[PDB]
Amino acid sequence: ATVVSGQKQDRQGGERRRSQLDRDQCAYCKEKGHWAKDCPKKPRGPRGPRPQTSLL
RNA sequence: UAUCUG
Ligand SMILES: [Zn+2]
Repeated sequence: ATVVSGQKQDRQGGERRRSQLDRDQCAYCKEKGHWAKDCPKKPRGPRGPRPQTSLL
């Protein structure tokens, strides 16, 4: 078998403004001062283990 | 009630 806990959802997403994403803001928490790559909320990356080498 | 799109 294979399951973690029910759940049965999935979505990519489209239309979605990038707010006032400042050149010195965070595109993760939405903070200002640190970058997403420097987001203090980021535990460890990369995130999303998807072995799909077909897109380029 | 699962945020790196810059
Ligand atoms: Zn952040």
